[PDB]
Amino acid sequence: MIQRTPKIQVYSRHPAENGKSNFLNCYVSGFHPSDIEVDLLKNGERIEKVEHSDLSFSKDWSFYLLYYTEFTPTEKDEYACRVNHVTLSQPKIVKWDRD
Amino acid sequence: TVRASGHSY
Amino acid sequence: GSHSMRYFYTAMSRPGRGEPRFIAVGYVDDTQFVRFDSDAASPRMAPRAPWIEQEGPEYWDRNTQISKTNTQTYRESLRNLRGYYNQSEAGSHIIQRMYGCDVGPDGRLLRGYDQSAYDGKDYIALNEDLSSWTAADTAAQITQRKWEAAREAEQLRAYLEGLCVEWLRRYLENGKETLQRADPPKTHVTHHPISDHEATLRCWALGFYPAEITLTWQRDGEDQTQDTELVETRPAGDRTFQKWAAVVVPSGEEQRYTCHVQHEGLPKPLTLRWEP
Ligand code: NA
Repeated sequence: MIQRTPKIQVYSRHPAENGKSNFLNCYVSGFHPSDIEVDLLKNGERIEKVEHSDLSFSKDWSFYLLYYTEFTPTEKDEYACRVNHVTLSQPKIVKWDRD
Repeated sequence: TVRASGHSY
Repeated sequence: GSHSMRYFYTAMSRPGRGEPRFIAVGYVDDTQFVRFDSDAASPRMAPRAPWIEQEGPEYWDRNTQISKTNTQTYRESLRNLRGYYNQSEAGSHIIQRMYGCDVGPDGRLLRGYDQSAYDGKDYIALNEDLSSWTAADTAAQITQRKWEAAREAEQLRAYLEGLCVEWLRRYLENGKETLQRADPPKTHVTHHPISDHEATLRCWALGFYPAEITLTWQRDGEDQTQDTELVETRPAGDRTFQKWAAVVVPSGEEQRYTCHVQHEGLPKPLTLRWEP
C-alpha cells in the first residue's frame, strides 16, 4: 500500500494589512490516505472556530482540504499551520509568510 | 443529481 | 464555454472504529454544490451552493435515499475488495469513485466518465465508449464480471447521456450569474533579492475563476519551464483561486524576463514584467 504526504500552503484570502479583517487559509493537498489533523496556530496556540471544506480529491486520487478561520493580522501576531498525517514522523509546522 | 445506486464491487 | 458535472465518492473502512464512512460531494466545474456524509448526526444530501437551494423536497429525498443506499453498497464493496486482495481485517482501506459528464457550449455531451480507485491506485474505469471496462488487475476483473452480468455499463451510459447532461444544463441556467461567469486574475510581479548575484521574480494571479490558468516565465522570449517554480493552484475561500510562478534571475537581467498569463476571464492573454 502506497501513501502520499500532504503539501501545505498557508496564506490569506485577501492581501494582508494590519488591522483589517481577513481569512487565514491552510490548504493541504496531494495526500493519501484521507485522515489528517490540521490546526491553525496564533503564536503557537491552537485556534478554535476553525472550519474546513468537504473532503474531495484530485484526478490523481489524492485528497485536498481547505482549513480556514476569520482573523485580523497585526505586526506582532505570528500565525502558522500544524499538520499531522500517517506519513509524518511528527507534526509539520508551516508559518504564515507574508510577502 | 446523483446517479441511481448501482451494483456492489 | 464547456462545462462539467462530477460526483466524488470516498468510502473508507476503519476496523475497530465502527462501520466504513461514505462521503459524496457534487461539483459543477470548480463549484461544489452538494455534500453527503454518513457520519452526520442525520445524514442527508445537503446544499453547498445557493442556486441548488431552490430544488424541491423530491430532489433532496431522492439524492438522500440513493446516498444512504450507497453507504451500504460501499461497505459491502469494501468487504468484497478486501477479499479480492486477501487482505487482513485489521487494515483500513479506501474506495474512491469519480463520475460525470462534460458538455460543450451548446450543452451537447462531449464525454462521460466513471472511474474507481482502491487505496489510491486505479481499479476499474468505464471506457470512453460508455460500453466497455478497463480493469487494472485480476481483482478488478472480478468486479468487471459482476458488472457485465448486471449490465452496469448500460445503466451508467443511460445516466451520463441522460440525467447528467440534463441536470447539468439546469444547474448552469439556475446558477448562470456565477457558473457562466469567468473572473480574470488580478496579477502583479514581486521582486525578492536572494543575494548580490540573484533575485526571485514571482508572478502572481489572484481572484480568478475557474481554476484553470497558465502562468509562464520567458527569458528573451523562451519559456523557462525547467527553471520555473509553479505553486499548486489554491482556493481562496470565496470561490476564487490563487497561483504564482517564480524564477531565479541574475541581478540586472530582470527586464529580460516576462510573465505570461492565460485565463478564460481575460479578453487577451497578459504579458507582465517587473516594474521597479
Ligand atoms: Na504522524
